[PDB]
This record gives sequence, structure tokens and C-alpha cells, in this order.
Amino acid sequence: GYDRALSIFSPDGHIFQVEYALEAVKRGTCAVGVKGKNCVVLGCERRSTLKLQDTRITPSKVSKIDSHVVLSFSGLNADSRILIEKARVEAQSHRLTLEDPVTVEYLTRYVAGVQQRYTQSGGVRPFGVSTLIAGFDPRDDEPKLYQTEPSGIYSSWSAQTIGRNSKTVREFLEKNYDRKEPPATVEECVKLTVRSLLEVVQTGAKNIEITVVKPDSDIVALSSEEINQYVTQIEQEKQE
Amino acid sequence: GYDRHITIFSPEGRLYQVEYAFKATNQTNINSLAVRGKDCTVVISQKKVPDKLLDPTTVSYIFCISRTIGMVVNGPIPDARNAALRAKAEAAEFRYKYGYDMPCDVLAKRMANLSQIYTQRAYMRPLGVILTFVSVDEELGPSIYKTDPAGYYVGYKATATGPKQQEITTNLENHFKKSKIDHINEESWEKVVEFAITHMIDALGTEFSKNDLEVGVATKDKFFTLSAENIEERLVAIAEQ
Amino acid sequence: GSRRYDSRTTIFSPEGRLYQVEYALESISHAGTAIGIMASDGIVLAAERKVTSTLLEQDTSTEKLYKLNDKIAVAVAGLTADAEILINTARIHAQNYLKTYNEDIPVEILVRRLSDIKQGYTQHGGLRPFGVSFIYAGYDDRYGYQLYTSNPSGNYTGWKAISVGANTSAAQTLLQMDYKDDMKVDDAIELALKTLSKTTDSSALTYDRLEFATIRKGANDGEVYQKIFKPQEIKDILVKTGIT
Amino acid sequence: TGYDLSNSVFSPDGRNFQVEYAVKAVENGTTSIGIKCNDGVVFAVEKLITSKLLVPQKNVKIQVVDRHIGCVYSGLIPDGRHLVNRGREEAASFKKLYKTPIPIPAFADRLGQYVQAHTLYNSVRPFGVSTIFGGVDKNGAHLYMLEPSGSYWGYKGAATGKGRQSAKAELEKLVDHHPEGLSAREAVKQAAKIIYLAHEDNKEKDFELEISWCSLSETNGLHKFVKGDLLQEAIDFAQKEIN
Amino acid sequence: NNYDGDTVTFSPTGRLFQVEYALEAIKQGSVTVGLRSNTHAVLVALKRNADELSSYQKKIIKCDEHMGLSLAGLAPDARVLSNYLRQQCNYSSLVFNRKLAVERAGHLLCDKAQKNTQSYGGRPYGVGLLIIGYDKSGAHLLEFQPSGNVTELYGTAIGARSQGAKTYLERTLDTFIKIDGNPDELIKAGVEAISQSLRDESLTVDNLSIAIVGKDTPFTIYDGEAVAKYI
Amino acid sequence: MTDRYSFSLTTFSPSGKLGQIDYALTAVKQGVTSLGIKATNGVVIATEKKSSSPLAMSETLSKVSLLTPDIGAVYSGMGPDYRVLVDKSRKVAHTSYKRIYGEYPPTKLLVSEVAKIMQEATQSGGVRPFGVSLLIAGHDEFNGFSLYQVDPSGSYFPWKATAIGKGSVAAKTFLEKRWNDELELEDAIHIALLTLKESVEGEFNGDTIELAIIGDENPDLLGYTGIPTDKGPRFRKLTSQEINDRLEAL
Amino acid sequence: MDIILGIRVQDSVILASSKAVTRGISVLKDSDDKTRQLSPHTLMSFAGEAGDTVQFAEYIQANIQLYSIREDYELSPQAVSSFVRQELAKSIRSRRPYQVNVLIGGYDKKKNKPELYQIDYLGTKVELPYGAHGYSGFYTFSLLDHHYRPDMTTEEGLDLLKLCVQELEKRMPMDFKGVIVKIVDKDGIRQVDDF
Amino acid sequence: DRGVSTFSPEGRLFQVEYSLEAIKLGSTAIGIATKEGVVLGVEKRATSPLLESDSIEKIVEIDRHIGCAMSGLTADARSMIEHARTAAVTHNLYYDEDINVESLTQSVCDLALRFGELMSRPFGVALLIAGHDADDGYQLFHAEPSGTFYRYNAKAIGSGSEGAQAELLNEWHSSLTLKEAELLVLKILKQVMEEKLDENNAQLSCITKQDGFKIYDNEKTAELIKELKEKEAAE
Amino acid sequence: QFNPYGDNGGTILGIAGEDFAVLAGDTRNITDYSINSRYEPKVFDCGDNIVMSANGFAADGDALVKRFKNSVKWYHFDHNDKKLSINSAARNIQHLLYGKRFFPYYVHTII
Ligand SMILES: [Cl-]
Repeated sequence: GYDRALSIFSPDGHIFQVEYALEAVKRGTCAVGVKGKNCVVLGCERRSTLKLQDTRITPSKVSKIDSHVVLSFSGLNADSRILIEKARVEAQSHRLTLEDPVTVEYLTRYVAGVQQRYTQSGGVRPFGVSTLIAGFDPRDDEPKLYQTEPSGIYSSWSAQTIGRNSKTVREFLEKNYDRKEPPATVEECVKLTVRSLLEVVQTGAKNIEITVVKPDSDIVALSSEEINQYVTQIEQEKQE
Repeated sequence: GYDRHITIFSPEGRLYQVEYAFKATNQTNINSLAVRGKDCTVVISQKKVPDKLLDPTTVSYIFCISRTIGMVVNGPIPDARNAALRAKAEAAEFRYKYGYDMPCDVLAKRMANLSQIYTQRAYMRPLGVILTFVSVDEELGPSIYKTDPAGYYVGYKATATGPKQQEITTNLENHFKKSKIDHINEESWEKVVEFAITHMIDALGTEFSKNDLEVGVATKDKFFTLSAENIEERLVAIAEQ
Repeated sequence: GSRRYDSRTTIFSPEGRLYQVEYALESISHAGTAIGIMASDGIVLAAERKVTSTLLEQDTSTEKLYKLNDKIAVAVAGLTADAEILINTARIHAQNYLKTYNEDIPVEILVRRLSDIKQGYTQHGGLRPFGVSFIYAGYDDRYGYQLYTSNPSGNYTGWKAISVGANTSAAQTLLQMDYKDDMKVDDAIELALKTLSKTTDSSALTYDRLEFATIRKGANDGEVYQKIFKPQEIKDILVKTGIT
Repeated sequence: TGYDLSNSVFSPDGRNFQVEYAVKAVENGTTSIGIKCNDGVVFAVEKLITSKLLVPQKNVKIQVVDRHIGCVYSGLIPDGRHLVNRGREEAASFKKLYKTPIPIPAFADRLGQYVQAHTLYNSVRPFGVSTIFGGVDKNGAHLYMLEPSGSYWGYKGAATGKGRQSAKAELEKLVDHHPEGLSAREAVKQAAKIIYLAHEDNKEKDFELEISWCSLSETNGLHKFVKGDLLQEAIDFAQKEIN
Repeated sequence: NNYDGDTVTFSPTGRLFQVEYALEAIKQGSVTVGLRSNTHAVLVALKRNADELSSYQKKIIKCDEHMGLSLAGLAPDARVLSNYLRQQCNYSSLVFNRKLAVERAGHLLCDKAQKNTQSYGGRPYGVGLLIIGYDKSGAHLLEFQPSGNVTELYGTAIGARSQGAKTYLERTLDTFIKIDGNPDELIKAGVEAISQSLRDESLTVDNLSIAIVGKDTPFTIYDGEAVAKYI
Repeated sequence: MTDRYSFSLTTFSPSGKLGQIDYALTAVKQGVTSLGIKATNGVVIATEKKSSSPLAMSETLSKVSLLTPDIGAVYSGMGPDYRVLVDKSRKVAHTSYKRIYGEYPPTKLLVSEVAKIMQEATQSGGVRPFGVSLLIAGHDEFNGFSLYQVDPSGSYFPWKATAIGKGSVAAKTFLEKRWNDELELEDAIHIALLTLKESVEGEFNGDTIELAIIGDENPDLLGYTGIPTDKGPRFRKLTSQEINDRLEAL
Repeated sequence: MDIILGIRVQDSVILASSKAVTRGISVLKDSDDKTRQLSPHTLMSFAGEAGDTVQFAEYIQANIQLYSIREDYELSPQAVSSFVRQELAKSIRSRRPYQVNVLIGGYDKKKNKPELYQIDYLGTKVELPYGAHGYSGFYTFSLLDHHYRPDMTTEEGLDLLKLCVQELEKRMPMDFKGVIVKIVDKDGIRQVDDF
Repeated sequence: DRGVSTFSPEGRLFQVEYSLEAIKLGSTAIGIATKEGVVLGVEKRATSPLLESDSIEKIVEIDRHIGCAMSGLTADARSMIEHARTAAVTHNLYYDEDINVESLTQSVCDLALRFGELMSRPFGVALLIAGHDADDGYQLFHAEPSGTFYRYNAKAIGSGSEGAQAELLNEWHSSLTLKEAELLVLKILKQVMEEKLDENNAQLSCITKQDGFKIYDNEKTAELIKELKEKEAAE
Repeated sequence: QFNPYGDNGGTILGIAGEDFAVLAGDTRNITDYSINSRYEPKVFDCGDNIVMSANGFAADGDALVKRFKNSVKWYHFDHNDKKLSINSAARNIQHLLYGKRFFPYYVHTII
């Protein structure tokens, strides 16, 4: 078996392969998570150098891990499928032995553990992926949003973004998100998410995906027109 | 330039480790020669014992692989003995598996195949040896087959190996141009041994005492090496003519 | 030890790119162009053979277009030997699904698994990636007609029309220009051949340097037929559109 | 270049430089010898007394394999112990399957093939020892010397280490002056003389002499260490000859 | 230089630099002393702290009722090697009802260390050991070096400034070897020995570590207030 | 110990080339010329027997090898690599086909298996690619006669006629002028001998040339009678005498 | 375990499964639900060796749910039944085979048809208008051969099922403590509470 | 490149030495041992204000009688904690007793050098292990990726360590009360931290014989922060 | 067929007082109707003030005592010479016995 230690320490105490995996994340399309008073919204950039796409069949950027938890990501697309598959298998295994679906924290902790394992195993490179994991614990109405990264560290966020130009949209969210008063409704939360992506995206056409997760396995993806109404409304208030 | 350290191709499609293993072949500075009679196959090799502290009887580059097969090696003794042990084991297994004695040419092919593997697989170095196999095969008759570090092998009417191999080779070529036949037209192996030593003397331009030579003879159903006195008996016969 | 001679095929560049994947894509950009176009009543696959010799046996030949099952085919750009390894895996995977569920495998499921194998060679094992890009053309009763592409990274995407191999940049611009959604198969056949004719590195596009295939519902009632075009049929379709 | 950085790589000469580098480690070691005699073999070695604190007679260097073979070596001492441990495993499996104790030529090739194997791959290091060994079997006495490359031959007399050339010259005189043969008891005395004469090339630290022997008549064909009266007698014979 | 990347490479003069670098870790270690008579064997060790808030790294480890050692260098490597000795002593007891000879204990450590110097991927052990014991042939002292070299001695010392104690013991040889049937005197000689290796620091109560094994004494270690007797 | 080389020795360079495959093809270029021509009722494969010494018996070294009774192989490049490939090829025709279907594989599929073996030497851990190009000629009931070239990469192409090795560029051009789709086997043998003479320098006779055909079934070469459906091998090696007969009417 | 029945009518599949769990001379439970929902429109009942039954059922359930999440799609009843058959066909030559007999009732939404599959522990699959496992079949098959019609309503199917339970409660040696009845149709799976 | 288990010419392991540099980049963790208990405190150090700080978990329970704080590549600590918990519970299953704090620490340190060409690299995290057992009372251990562990009366690890350790050298005495230790950890953390210390960016915990290992509420720590500011102003 | 078990007879007895405990056993060892030994002790001091007897099949009895004695030795090595309490010994012996659940030590054990 191929044994080479690919992730090792350098003289200054950095693990370059983990740090270069973060650069792959920085290259990926922007992803944002914002949690409201009663919901979490996941927004995703889709680059427009690709016309002639078939959007029916092309892999969606936000994936269902179980009926109550979703996962979006930034970085290498092929890498993310491996993480999603493992997560989905653990989801069913947890239901089987514990007789209860996973908490969002637990599912996140598992995904982060997998990522960490690929940073000190021989013969493997780290995942070029950071994830946003959002949902609601079984029989709970408190919104949950977590973020993981190639190193294996994970944490909870009121709102967070990853990918290219994420530092610009994080800036926006840092002054536009009040911890004392999170977006009280679905409409408010989707708007703040769409606004934050419009700082970085381009046209609000087929460039933005929005997925809304509400309590008790209530997940739906918005269509072009529905999102376009948010784009149209935001621009008219801007000309002031 | 790590393409010169392991057995991968160089830009010009060469394998330098194989080429350098060929140069290891002459490290012993010994020349060997093989010829065929009607009934026999004779192989002779130089025996140089420089140290006075050596037991001369233990210095040998000729090996009895099986009852019927003999093998002389050109190259360092560690690699030589490595090849000899494998050849013995292979010939023993063949007999057990297939119910008849391993032919000289088949053992040659098998050893050549093993050598080929070391030229393709990276973790194994080639052996710095050239192996000359001799017998009187029950189907093909007197046989000489020779293997090298490239994994090449072929049958011979006669052959020579070592630093001064080209001189011996042309000497033999010129004899077979004259005789017009594939072998030494002689009844006894004793005179084929005598022919072998005579034509080595002419080609190398040196005289031999009984301890400067090593002789292996293959006849039907046995291969054997000669003692110092058997060779001395043979040296006397050449001198008295 | 052997560390000395290890290329480290599965590592990141300082910029966060995978060296070997990038270099494999560079290899594929010299392979003959292959085009897929999806119409409302079928799919066209068109590919250009790599500089032919007159003594090549053209009819008993297969280089670009391979059949995975009765409903799915692929166009190949890259090392053929690498592609056949993957094609045989894909063929077996299809049969495994059919044996398990008694239904033909949905196109995306087959595409995902083949793409997942490619992904593995970029993350673990220290081996070089497969120098191959596929265009998948197929049908199932969930999404109907579908085009996909996968590349050495193991990333796959869905398309209305797409090209792989040489001159993809020029080929894509031309396809983007003349493609429309209500298009029919026979229109798509023409577009495919017209695009290759304009992007080719050869002097003129002839029958002996092309492989062609259609996947239609143009059988008899609610079922799908794969047509790998014979040499003479390519000669005729090239005349019918007035390229020769 | 760089041909010398990895074991098993041929140089353009056709040489394995890593083995040649192991030979340098052997040349750095203390002197050890072997003398073949009428009905057996005698082994001796130089033990440098680094400090007063070394317990005399208590850091034994000559090793027995089976009950009839003796081994001594110069160079990296741990490497020599590894080789003897293998030698003991080889001898045990030979006696297990074939009943008879392993013949000396058979034993010699077992060590030879094992050492040769450590020149075939870059993932192992060659042995840093030359080993002089031998004993008595059904065909009489045999003496051998094995080198890092895997090369070995039979010897009338053998020497390795820092004083090898001095010892070799002394060995050649014995071979010339005794064509008929040397007796076991005589060879023990001569071994002591030669180690003392070979100590001139290592004369900063003074040393401790260690001798062993196998003889058909004197030790009944078994390996025994020379101790007490026979050792002191051999030491005295050596002391008389240096002055 | 170009030949110190791993243990599997010889230098042009026949040296193994990785083994030499392992030897260097011992030299940086805190001094420990070993010495014996005909009835007892004694270890003395100077312990080292990180600062005034930390404990003092333990240097002495018990292997069996009749055997034990002291360490200088990488402490985890001493834990691995001591654990191996504990098993080997144990195997000898369970299978043969026999106390492992201190000499065999040396041969076993030599062969374990050696294997790590001839294969790719491994590294030499980075610790030196002084083994003391009392067996069927009386008292013993051994010195282990991670090169594989094990040596039986009347007395010795390893670690930083060990040369002071080693010279002292070389002078004192004829005196301390005849301290038979007197434990406290053999220890006093060892405590005086280790004092020849001290600089700016002197032996305190949570600084000194002494071990003893002998004819009618199991291997036992003294720390804290039990060594105050000897300062 | 053990094979620590579990990583690829052939990798992509920045320009996209696979170095070791390119260099293997370079080894094939240095190799002695071999060729194949497909007729309507057979196939001929030929090559020069480059002798290493006049003391060597070149009959004991066969460059043209039978794989199945209806399939033969010849090569250009490294002899030892070819020899082991023939061993492996003969075995895989049995293990992965004859032992399953009770009949010999069709040419295209045996070729496919050899190509797989050569592809794996291009990707697997701790091996170099094979330094040979093969020409495989054969017959099977449902495909008739065919001729294939297998390269170090593992790629294979069907040919009407072609050459590989030393003087392949000139030999291919010669074959283009002479080949038509109405060639009878004897006409193809004649063209094969003509094409080979251009690349051969020294002696040109039945002892320096090796040549085999895939043609009619040979019942006299079967070794037994009594089964009507077994009619004998279509592979036949032309004798030294049979070559010289055709070199007079050249 | 013991009694599991199934009836496919015009628009639905109805499964009836006994409520008793008996070990030795004690009825340990009289409200046991011998069924698992594999997908929204697919239900599986099971009977056989203790432990084996629920372990196999839940293992199949986990696999079908995993498939559903991966493909965002529901497998057809035919596809699920073939997966289950293959798992049992593997099992029968294992070191310890699953001793479980199953019925699979599903509504194919693509075909708009009810489907009932009977699969035994050997992996013997058959599609049937009505099915039974164990000794139940020895009474119910002949009864249904007489009273069943292919065009019956869900209500007619339930009355036909009442007739089966009544016969079993009259002639069977053991007290199986009644049945839990579940209906599979275009709107999914629902339980009849008053039977 | 070069082997992962290679020695430097000074007799040290390259990878172990380099992982020690990674730990110096980590957030500060402080532990103080008293006769009334052991206190563990850490700097949370949120990378952004939007990150919910109570999800930062750098103080962790191993068993009721053993707690642990971390510094460096904290993702590396998960499997160390998992091993520690299993070691502790397993010992209780095999011996119907609590495992000694030193024995736990030695078990965790056994994982450390299990790297090479076993895992691919050493851990990039240092641990402070604090607990109580009947034999040796209240104990604090510093566990390094070298495989070495020292017992400490007080110890700081991370970016502010050498400054905080010098402060701990002056402040610690063998008669400190638990309350005195709590305040001392807060005081020294406030000194070495970048941002201003409050209940949201620092966390306290302790282990006592009576109540075991407890992580403090943000309300409880806030009052200790207020008590500390008032006492420093009061002279 | 080979029977891996035998019966060596004898009997043992344990009584506990307020500040002491006794563990007694006869010294006779038998197979079938023969006496193997009139004095073969089967009650042993295992260290840390623990006495132990495993009575039944003596080969299993000796093997168990041997393993537990060795367990006490390693408990000291691994936990700083800490004394093994009787309750901890009991729990340890359970695992020694249950480890051979499907090929049992054929003994009644008392400590
Ligand atoms: Cl072979």
C-alpha cells in the first residue's frame, strides 16, 4: 500500500498540504449561510463562464444529508461528493443504532473528523473542501449553522461565508447582522442572504441558488423567478 | 538524473542500470569459453587465485545445477551464487512438477525471465552476471544457452564471455569457417577439452598450468567438473603434440 | 529508500491546484475533438479520429465512441488504453445495478461512480490519474435525454451541448451561437458536423477521420435505439449536409 | 553522480558504492583472525581495553553457532550479532529437517546468500562486518571469511580489521613454513602471536586477547573457548616473540 | 551531510550519521552513574526539571525484582525499551521459572536496537541505558548505547559531563569494588561519583535519584526524603 | 524490505507528455524493422533476424510467436520484454477466455487483453512501461482476418498493412504504393519480402528472415484425426527453404 | 412472529400481520408491529427466527432510505423487491443465514398500480394478487382462491381480509392476538386502528 | 525530502520539533494546582465576531475525576480525547476503580511517537491534563507530542506561554485557595490575551474531589472577572 | 476423541472475620481412583495480601493463578506500585475467566 506521509510539519510549524487545501477552497464558488429566528438559509454562487448548462441534471450545490440537515461547500467538487456520501451513510447508521436522527452538531463533528483523519494518514492528501452544515435537531425549533474546514476544526456561526471573495461578503454580514435581532422571518433571512451575495456575484440571474430549511424536515429550493424577485426589489431600494 | 539510478527509461530509450550491470560482469577479470562435441559439451574458464591464504579448491565459478545441467558465471561471486541457488531450486521444482528433467534451454529462458523482471520492476536491481548453461539435452543434444542482465538469451554453436571475449569469439568463428560444421568433430570429451584449451591459449596468448584453469564437461545423463590432475593430464597431452 | 523517486502525484500546488490533474487536462487538449449535442428527440455524438493513415482499417475500428449499455454511450478524449479500463468498469457497474434492482441504471448514477473512481486516483494511492475526458450520452425514464462530461479530476457536469479534447474554446463558442432548445436530432447532426469542420486542424473533414452516433427514440414506440454509424453512413451524412 | 547515495544502485563502473562504504566500517574495526589446522580451526580477536572500568573476560566477542561452528567478526559489532542470530536460525532449520548438524560449506552459503540479499534493495543497508568462521564436519576442517558484498571463500588462514595486512603477512609465513600442517595446540599459540603482532596498528589502547578452537582430537569436534592455563601459556608464547 | 537522511545509508568513511545523531541526544541528557561491588549494584541519577513549577523527570525504571535501569536521552524511547525488558524478564519466569541473566538482557537490547539501524523508514533509539542486576553469577552493571553496543563494566556514567564521574570511578576502582555487604557505603561512593559531574547546581532532595539491587535486596528506588540521608 | 515502490513511475509533465511512454516508443524506434500485410484470404507478418554473433544459433531465438492456433505475434523493440509478453498473452487467452467459453478468443479481444497488460505497466506502482510495439495477426469465424498494432501506451489500431521499428517511415510509404483491397495471400508475401529488403543491410535469405502467415486451416499440422469440426491451425511459420523458393522469383 | 398476509386489490395493497410475540409458554406482547416502512409508498412485513427478523428488516430499511437520500428519488416496488431478494439469496449460503420470510406491498407511482411480492428466506420471489407466509397459507390461499376478484375496492379487500382472520381464529392452534392492518396506495401508507 | 522519523545533527526529531512551533501559534491555556482543587482556563480567541463563541470547546471532560485543556492544532486533539476517555472507562471496567491521573497521562503520551513510515505525523497540539486520585491527590500534567509529560504546580501553554509562565513562577505558592487560583488564571490570561478579556472569550473550569470536573457558566466567570477588577483597583 | 479436561478433586473453603480472612484447602490431588500427590498445595499467596485458589481441573487452576500473579506484577509496573485492592482483583479475575467464555477454565475460584 502507498504509505507516503504527504501532510507533514515544516520548520515554522505549518502543515503546507492542509494550508494549500485552503487555497483550493478560496478558489471555489462563494457559499453563504445565514440563520434567522426560525430558519437557516443557504446561498450559493454559480459562475457564468458556463452557458449551455443543463440545470435539471447538473449536481446542485446544496445537498440533503438527511431530511432535516443540509450541506453546502466551497472547493473541489469531486472531493465534496466523498464527504457527502460518508455523511449520508452515517446519518442512516445513527438512525439505526440510536433510533433518532443526527443532531446538526453531531453530523458536523463526524464530517470534521473525517477531514482531520486525511491530514495525518499516510498516502492521502487533505480534502480541498470547507463545508456549511445547517438544519434543526429532532423535535427542536432552534436554528443551527456550522462550518468545517480541511484542517478538521469546526464551529457554530450566526452567519458565515466561504469560497472566493468570502472576505468581502463576511464584511457585509458583520455590519448587517444583529445578534440581538436575527431576521425575524423567512423573507427577511432570504433577502439578507441574497443581498450579501450581490456584493460579490454579478447578475442576480442564474448565478444565485437559495435553499431554505425550516423546522421538522421542511426544506425547499427557490426557483429563478422567486430569487429574481428578491434581486429586483433590492436594486430599487438601492437607487436612493 | 534519477533515470540512471533505477530501471526506468532515459530520454533516448535506454536502461543505464542494465548497462552498468553489464560492466559489473567483467569485474572478476576472468574469461570463459564453451564448445560442443558430438557427444558432449565442454565449458572452460580461467582460475585466478591471487591470495596465498585462499583455499584454492573453494574458488570456483562453475556450478552443477542438476545432474545434467552445468553453469559457468561471469561476474562477482555473490551475485553468481545467488543465480546458482535459484537455478538449482528452479530445476528441482520443474522435475517435481512436470515429471522430467528441466532442459538446458528452458532453465535458460526461466532465468532470463527473472532477469527481465529486474529490468522492469524498480525495487529489484539486476544481477551483475552472465550465465552460460551447458548440457547434452535428451532431445536437442549438446547445448549451450547464455543469459545476461538485460534478460536476453540465445543458443550457441560455441561461445565466449569476459574482458577478452572478442578475441576468443573470432578465433572460434575462424575455426568453424574452416571446418564447415556446427561442432568439434571428435569422439571423446577428453579431446574436446583439449581443443577448448588449445583455442583459448591461441586467442589469449598465454600458457596455463593445472591451477590456471577450470573445466566442466556435460555428457549424456551427467555434468561434472575436472580435478587439477584431470586438467594436468589434459595439458600434458596437448604439449606432446 | 524509494522516497527519492516519488513524484507525489496526489499533492496540492501552493495555489491549491492538483499538478497531475492539470497536466492530464493539458494532455487531453491535444486529443481529437469530440462533440455531444442534446436535442428534444435524441442525442448526437461526433468525434474526430487522430491523424489517420490511408492503410488504417476504418470499418472494424473503434477509438472514440464506445457502448456502455443499450441506453448509454461515451465519447472519449485522451489515452484510449486508460479509457478502456474505465469503460469496462462502467459496463460492469451497469450490469451490477440491473442485477440488483431489475431496472436499467439511471445515467447520472453511472456517471457519478465513474467520476468517483477518477477522484480517488487524485487523493490517495500515489498513482497517476487517468488521462481521459468522457462525454456521456444516454436515456432513462426519469430525465429523458442527458449529456454529461467528466475529466481526470473526477468532476462531472450536465450539458445541452459540449465538446472535449482539442479546440474546445472555439468549438464551444460555435455551439453557443447556433444551438436552440426546440432543436431536432437532424438539426443537431448538422451542427455537430459543421462545428468539427470549422475547428479541425486537418485540411478538410472526410468520412475516414470521423466516428458518429445517435441515440434516438426513433425506434418503434416508447423505446430507445443506439446507432453507431458505419463508414458509408458517415460518407452519406457528410454529403447530405454538403460538407463534401 | 549520486550513485553512492542508495544501496543496490550500479555506478557506471559496475560497482555498488554503498557496499564499498560498508567495507570502510570493517577496516575501522579491531583485528580478528582464523587459522586452519590439522584437524580443526582456531579463532582469535583483539579486544581494545577502552577503560580500567571494563570487567576483564566479561565482554565476549567470539560466538558459537550450533555446537560445532565458531564465528568472529570485525566492524559494527551489532551487525555481526544480527548475522550470527540468522546463522543460528539457519543451522537450527537444517538440523530440524535433515537431522545431521549443518556442514560448514552449507553454513557458509546460508550466511552468504543472506548478506548478498542486503545488496539487492535500497530499503536495507549492507552489513558493516567481515566475518571469519568455521568448524569441523564429516569432511574435516573448514575456515571461511565473508565480506559485506556477500563474497566468501575457503581459507588456509584469514584476517580482517585494522591490522589485517600485518596479520596476513604473518599467516603467509606459517603456510610456507608448514606445508604438511599445523597442530591445533600450535595454532592456538600462533594465533596469540599474530594478534599481538597485529596490535601494533592499534597500539594507543592496550588490549585483551580472546581465543577459541574446534579440533577433532583436542575438543572432540565441538567449539570451545580457550581459558585458564592454555590461554596464559599462549599469552606467554606471544609475549616472548614481540621481545 | 548527503549521507544523514536515514539510517540505511553509509557515509564514504563507513559511518552511520543517524546513529551518531541518536548518540548526540544522550550527550544532552542529564547525568546518571552506575557502579557495583561483588554483593550489590547501584544506580545514581541527577533528575532534570522544566522550571521551578514542574516535577523532576524520573530517570530510573524497574524491570524485574532482580533487574532495572537508568536512562539518559529520549525518555519515551526508554519506556519502549524498558517495557521490552519487562516482557523478556517475564517470559523467562513464566516459561522456564528462571530469572533472566543480566547478560542475556544485554544481548536482547543489542539486537532490538540493531534492527532499527538496517531498515528503511525506522529510526535509531535516542536513549542510553545503564542496567544493574543481581543474578546467579552475582552483581552486574551494563551500558547500553542505541548503536546496539552493550558493555559490561564495574562502573560507568552517561549524559552531560559524565566524563567527570567516569574518571573518578576509574580512580576509585580498587576501593568501591570491595564494598561488599554494605549498601549505604556503595551508594555514598556513587553519590560522590555523580558530584564530579555537577556545575552551578548541587544535589537536593527532589533532585537526586538512587537505585539498588543485590544479594538480599530487591531492585528498589529512592526519591524525596529517602535520599536526604546522602546529601 | 518489500516493494516500497507503490507509486507511479510514469507521470504527466507540465506539457502533458507521459515521459516513460515517449521514451519507450524511442526504444521501439531503435528496434529492428517488422511489418504486417493483410490480404483477402490471409495475413503475413515478417521481420529480420538480427544475429548477435555468428556463433549464435538464430533458430533458437524466435521473433514470430504463435499465441493461439489462429493468432501470431511479431514485435519491434526490446526482445526480453516481448518474450514475457508472449508468455502472459498465451496464458490470458486461456484463463480469461478458453477456460470460460471452450474456444479461442477472437483477435480483437486477445489484442485487447495484451493492451490492458501494457496499460497497467504505465500506471501501476514501481514499474516502467514495456519497451515494445506489437503486430498481432489473426483469424476468427465472425471477423475474418485482421491485423493490429499495440503500442507501449496500451493503444491498439487495426491496419490493412503497416511497419514498425528502424525503417518504418520508408516501409509504410512502400506499402501504400503496393497495397490494394484485392491482394491474394501470395501477393502479400511477395510485397512483404520486397519491403523488408529495403531495411535489411547484410545477408537476405531464409536464415536471416523470419516470416509467418495466417491463412487456410492446416489439417496436417493438427496432430490427430477423428473430429470433423477441428480442422487445424491457420498460423504457420514459413521454413527457411520456403522463403528461398520465393526469393528467386523476386 | 407467525402470521403475515397480503392482498392486492384494484388500487391498493393491504398487509395484515399478527400482534403476538410468544417465547416458551408465555405471550410476552400482544401489540407487536411486524412491519417496516422502506419508503413512502413501500411497506415490508416479516416473520421468522427471533432477532433475525427485526435485524434484517431494519437493515433493508436503512439501505432503501440511504438510496432515497442519495438520488432524491423513490425506488419502484419491483426494484426494492429485487434488492431484498438478492440480499436473502446471498444470505442463504453464508455461515449463518437470515431465517426471515417477507411480504413487500408497494404502490408504483410511475405505473399507478399496486404490487405485492412474496419472498422467503431462500430468496424465492413471486408477484401475487394475494400472499401468505407459514402455516397461514394452508387456510387463506384456498379461501382467497374462492372469494377474491381482481377489481375489488379497498373496502372489499378489508372485508375479504376479515374473512381470513376469522378462519385463522377458528382453526389455528395458537392465539396470535389479532392483526395490525396497513394499506398502501397512491397516498402512501396508513394504519387501520379498529380491526 | 527526508524521512519523517529523522534525527537532526543535534539529536532531535525534526517533526517533533516542528510540531512544537505549531503549538506556539495556538491560543493560551493555563492550569494551576492547589490543595483545594485544580483550575483550568483557556483563551477562546474567536476569528470573527459572527462566530458563536460558546461553540468553541477547548476545555474537555475525560472522566468525572479528570479534565483537559488544549492548545495548538485543536482538531488533532479529538482522537487524543477519544483515546483518553476510552482508556479511563476501560480501566474502570477491568478494575472497578478510578484510573490514576498519571496512568491516564502516560496512556495518552503512548500515542504521541506512534508516527512514521501508525499515523503520518506527530500531533500538533499540547494538552494540560488535570485531575484527582486517592494516591497522589490533585495533579496537573503537561502532555507534549514528543511523548513526554511533566507534572506541574502551574503551567501555561500557547502563544502567551513564556510570559505567563514567568508570571506563574512569582505568583504560585503551596497554600493558594481555589478562589485565589481562579482569579490568578483570569489575571494572567487578561495579561497575555490580544483582545480584552470577558466571559465570552475566556473560559474557566476546575476539578475537585467532591464535585468532580466542572466547566463554569459564563455568568459565574463574569462575576469572578468583576471580583478581579475590583481587587486590583483596591490598592 | 481427545478430552481436554480432567478432574483433580480436592476441596477449598474461605471465611472472613472482622479484621482477617482465611482460605483453606486440602493438599490431596487425584485422577479417577488414584492419588497423584498427598501434598500438592493449591492455595497461594499472590502478593498485595491476596490469597487465591482455583479448584477443579488443576492444569486450568495453575494457568489461572499464574496469569493473575502476572497481572499483579504488571499492575505495579503500570500504576506506580499501587496496591491492588481485593475488589479490583475480583473484577480483574472476572475478565481473566470470561476471556475464555467459549473454552472455559474448569475451576471454582475463591480469593
Ligand atoms: Cl517465467
